[PDB]
Amino acid sequence: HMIKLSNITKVFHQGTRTIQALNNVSLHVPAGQIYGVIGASGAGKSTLIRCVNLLERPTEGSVLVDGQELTTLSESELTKARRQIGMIFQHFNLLSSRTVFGNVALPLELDNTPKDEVKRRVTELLSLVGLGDKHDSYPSNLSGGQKQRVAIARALASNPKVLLCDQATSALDPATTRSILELLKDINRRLGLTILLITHEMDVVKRICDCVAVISNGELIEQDTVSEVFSHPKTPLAQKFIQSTLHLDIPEDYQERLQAEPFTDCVPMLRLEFTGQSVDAPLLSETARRFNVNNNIISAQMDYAGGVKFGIMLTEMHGTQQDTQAAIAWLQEHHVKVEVLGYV
Amino acid sequence: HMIKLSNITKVFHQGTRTIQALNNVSLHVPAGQIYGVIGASGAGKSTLIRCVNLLERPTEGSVLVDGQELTTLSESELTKARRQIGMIFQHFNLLSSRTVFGNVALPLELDNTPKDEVKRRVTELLSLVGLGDKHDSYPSNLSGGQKQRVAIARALASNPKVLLCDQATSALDPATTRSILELLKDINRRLGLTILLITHEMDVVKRICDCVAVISNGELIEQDTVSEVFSHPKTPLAQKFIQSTLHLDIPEDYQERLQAEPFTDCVPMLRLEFTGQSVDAPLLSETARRFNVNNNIISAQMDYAGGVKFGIMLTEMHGTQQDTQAAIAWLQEHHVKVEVLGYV
Amino acid sequence: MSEPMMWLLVRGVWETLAMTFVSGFFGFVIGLPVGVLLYVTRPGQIIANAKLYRTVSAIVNIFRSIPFIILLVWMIPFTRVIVGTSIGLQAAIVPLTVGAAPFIARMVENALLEIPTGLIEASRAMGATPMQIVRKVLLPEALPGLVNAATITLITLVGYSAMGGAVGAGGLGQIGYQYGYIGYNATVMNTVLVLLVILVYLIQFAGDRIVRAVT
Amino acid sequence: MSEPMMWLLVRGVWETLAMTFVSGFFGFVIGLPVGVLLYVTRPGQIIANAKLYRTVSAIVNIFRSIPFIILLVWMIPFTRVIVGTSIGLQAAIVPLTVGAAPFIARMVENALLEIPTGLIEASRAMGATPMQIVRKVLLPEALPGLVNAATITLITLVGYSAMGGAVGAGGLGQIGYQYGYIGYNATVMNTVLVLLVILVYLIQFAGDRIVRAVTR
Repeated sequence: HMIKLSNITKVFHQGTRTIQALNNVSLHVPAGQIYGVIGASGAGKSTLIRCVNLLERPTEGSVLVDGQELTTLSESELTKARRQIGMIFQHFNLLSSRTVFGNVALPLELDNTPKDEVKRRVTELLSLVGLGDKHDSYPSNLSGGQKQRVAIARALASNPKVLLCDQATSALDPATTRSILELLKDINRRLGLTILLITHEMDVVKRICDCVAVISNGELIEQDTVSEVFSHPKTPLAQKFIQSTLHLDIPEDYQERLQAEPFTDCVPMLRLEFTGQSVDAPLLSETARRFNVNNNIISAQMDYAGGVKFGIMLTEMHGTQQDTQAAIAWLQEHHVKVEVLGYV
Repeated sequence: HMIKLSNITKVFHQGTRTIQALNNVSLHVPAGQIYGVIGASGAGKSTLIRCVNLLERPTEGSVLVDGQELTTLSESELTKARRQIGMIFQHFNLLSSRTVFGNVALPLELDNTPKDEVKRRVTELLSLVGLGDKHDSYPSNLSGGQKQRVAIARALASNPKVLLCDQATSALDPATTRSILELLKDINRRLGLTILLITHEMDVVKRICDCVAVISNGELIEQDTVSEVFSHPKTPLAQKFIQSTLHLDIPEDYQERLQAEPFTDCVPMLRLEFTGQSVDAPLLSETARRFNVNNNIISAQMDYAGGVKFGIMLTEMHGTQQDTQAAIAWLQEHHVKVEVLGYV
Repeated sequence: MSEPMMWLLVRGVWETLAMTFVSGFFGFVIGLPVGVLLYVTRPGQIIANAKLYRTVSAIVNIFRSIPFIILLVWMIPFTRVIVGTSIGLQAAIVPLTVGAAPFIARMVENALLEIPTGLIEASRAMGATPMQIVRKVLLPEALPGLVNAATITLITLVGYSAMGGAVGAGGLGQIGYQYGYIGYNATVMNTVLVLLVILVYLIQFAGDRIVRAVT
Repeated sequence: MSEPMMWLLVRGVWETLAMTFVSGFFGFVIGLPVGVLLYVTRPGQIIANAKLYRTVSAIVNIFRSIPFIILLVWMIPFTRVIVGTSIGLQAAIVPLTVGAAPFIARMVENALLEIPTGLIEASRAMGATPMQIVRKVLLPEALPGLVNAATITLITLVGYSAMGGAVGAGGLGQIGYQYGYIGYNATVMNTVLVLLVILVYLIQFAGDRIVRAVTR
């Protein structure tokens, strides 16, 4: 139980007008776990993450990091407490004047770290992220990932307990978003680092984090494991940003072959939405041989989170009508949403 | 028919410096089709697309457009040819000075049309993409996709046959990109717009294109229709572009459990790569039927084009050893690449 | 103050205003043309012609580099023959326009470069001639930058006109030089300072709203 | 031209440099702090304090709004009490500064604004004190701009020296004023005009190559 938030409420007032960014929000984070917080564009996710590091001072609330109250620290004591919280941002936010060595070494120089203690720590922290070689290269000629790697190396210059990623994947290309997220995870497994996230994209939530929260209109709507969130959508909001955000292709070459009602010597087209079944459940396999039906996968997308299958599939199903009916029903009874989208 | 270019070559002159961005490349797009041209980082795709509209001048070649060549050096006769070849860029290139109404009007005000006549084509083209709602807003207000939507109506003001799209959906987010290309085909199949385009993402071509070609080092190393390009990807590079559309994972919950040498009571973790064999042959089910194994779909991405299923899949195959071996080899025999990633 | 002194400052406010506004107009008239020429004659732009930009830029650079009072005084012999007086407003505005043109020359070229490249291409995608683009895309897009550049070169001339007064010209420049330097009359001196500061805010604020309202 | 009168131009180039480079120093001495004060006091920044920025901003606006010779002449009595002469090299710099400070104070604010906001959050995230931010984050990032701000303000001061030469505080300014305004002299006016131009190109060029040394 590392970082914890209790009834966080914050409002900024400009031009004799007050606005609620956060309204009574509590977030419990376990020690050494990755934690996502998704939300609507500027729904308070932007502000919420930085309440932990006290970049934004809370109007009402209590922030407990490593079992310590942050609001009571005032000025002098917070400087020491922020050593244990590293942070990296959407845009990579680093000094272009200093090289990667110096950029990672900067937070250590605030502690008056002597001589080569910084050389020992920087070189190895740079080796961790993947930047050896380029110790003397300036940020000017670094790529998005390369910059972000310096940023990760920089935030870990204090060997902190908690880490804060503000949309780190955002500016990175689909190829390099892989690497950086995997690097964060590799650290999570090695150092046992606690991590808080806020991401505008869903694919980030699937791959790394354990528990994901949904925050919209300045209040925490859902809090559960990723497994439970994508399986059972709970709120109508989360269901919108989860179900409507995944596929349903329905190719055109089949579209024109499609019918409304039955057809002489035909087969039903249907799609299977997986509601979070289980990986040990051999549904498509058992259904195929017990009922004697050919489930031909025309199109499919399904992802893994927390030991459960979920996604969508477009499939052709042949076999006897006596069988086909029962076949669909067996899956249905095992929690598989099945729509009949015409016949072929 | 139309938009048919003949062996265009061009040299990049800074000076005494000489490098050929384009070298002897022809392309023919039938009237009413979407033709993609994919390439590497600025490998001449950026230079090529605009040889049709004659933004940049070719050194050697001819270009048939609507059954006529523009290579004759016709001075201002390109006007109506340019009115019949519209364009939209990566950067929306809107006029900040003018409203969303006028941006579409400007190309039409260039032709000395009456103010009422222009009001006809604009109001309809605004309602086309869904801009009838925000008709008075400036470019500074409009969102990423909404800024492109006006650009689409912009090029269509003078009612062209051909529409050139230079990386149209590059700076747009996945959901917006999805809505834009959807609107691109809608306008394609309605009036029968001839569309030549270029994108660094193979996705864009994968999402919607009638034909595709891969440009590399200034040469066109592949040319075929989309259905046959996926079925016959001959080029060693062209396959690597389609290879990036697979988005496989082997998630972290598994990779921890993953094992090199087989241990007591486990199953092989398989990764099935479908080359594009058939949607009619039900291999995944019939292999479970035949050898009594369970293909548990951990995660998969598979798509349909040209009368066949393709893509990748990740599963854990349960059951007897001799059966697993038979089944897994059966799939190989039936043209499915199977790879044991480890034991789990 | 005094009885007639007040009515003398009235001429000064006028004379100072008259020199600045006319220098601006005659400045922009001879500068904006060389300003758009300087934009297009960049090797990357439409006309190309990298040969002339090696000279056309250098000649504007050499003028603008000269301090105004050393220009004004060196330009006396030349100003004597043009206007045929050597003194006063009508004579003074020539040195003002000569010194202020290079200033706007580069600023217009700079403010016109703030427009996005590729808006130039989309303009060729529609098929307009290079004079139509300079008419209805380049100019009206950079307009908020031009009126900002107008505001700057208007107020700098108010300062040039001050120094104008110290050498032969009329305006508050002289009144300040006359009652402050030779002997210090606080009332008159403070008034010339207040008038000019008040004058610049009225040029500033007028320029601000014409820049704000054109957006 | 005559040999001893040529030596007078050498006496002036000494002074004209002496004024600008000294007055420029005292400019940044007073101005760079006021510039950083302005950047920090912007609402929505490290120590926001919006009322202080309303005061300090209006102060540097009114001073910068005053044309130079109106300032210099108006400052004469204070220039006298502060220096004691009101005439000559020492008295010259005080009116040059104070005309120079608000000039650069505004440039220092703007040049410091080129820095992305993200660096200041990262600075506070690492746990640095506002002085540590300004010392080793803001300044070094703004440095390439601040060096240009030097180049810009230094050449304008050369111009001010010239105008300042009319009231008899300066070298090339006075030699240009005396021999061209009353009793024009073709030679030496052309020399002082070109000798100032080449002096500007020298400090312009030296400003460019020094920015290249510290560039990205």
